[PDB]
Amino acid sequence: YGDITQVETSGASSKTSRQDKLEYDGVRASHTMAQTDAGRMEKYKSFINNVAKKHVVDPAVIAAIISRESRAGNVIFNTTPPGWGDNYNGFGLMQVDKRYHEPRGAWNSEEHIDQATGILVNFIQLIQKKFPSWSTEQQLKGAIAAYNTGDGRVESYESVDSRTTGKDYSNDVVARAQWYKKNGF
Repeated sequence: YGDITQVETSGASSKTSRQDKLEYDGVRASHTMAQTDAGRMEKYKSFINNVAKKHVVDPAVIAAIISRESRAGNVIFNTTPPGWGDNYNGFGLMQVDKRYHEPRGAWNSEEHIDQATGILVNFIQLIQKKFPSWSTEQQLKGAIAAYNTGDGRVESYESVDSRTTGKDYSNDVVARAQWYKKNGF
């Protein structure tokens, strides 16, 4: 579905980077946030690899979404019931939005990861349809934006993140994925 190492990215916005108490922004900040979450990410290795196998999606991209959405469970583990964000609209490691699908599995489960990754594959399919002449890597970035904001609010490649949370959702997730790809977890 597109080589993650070839997607262009400006990383995290200043807003997103400040929330992590970082003095810098951009791709360096995305690398730091991915790194911070890498130890927790190890817990989900078997699930991430299985799901990546089934869907033909780079595990680094799954790990990047898990890091962006819940910091590998660190910001969601202690809700009642556990696993919720936004507040009580997003569920699980990858924050499946309950308004659009029934959230399946335990919050930290393989079935949850499988659903959330299938949802992303849905968006790849829709972005491929909407922008058939975009490059395969451009399509992948648009799909990641649409996971956050809906394909209805991905309007151009240059403004792909303009209507996302932090105005940097796909740029940040992409740079985190490039970090996990290079470094592993």
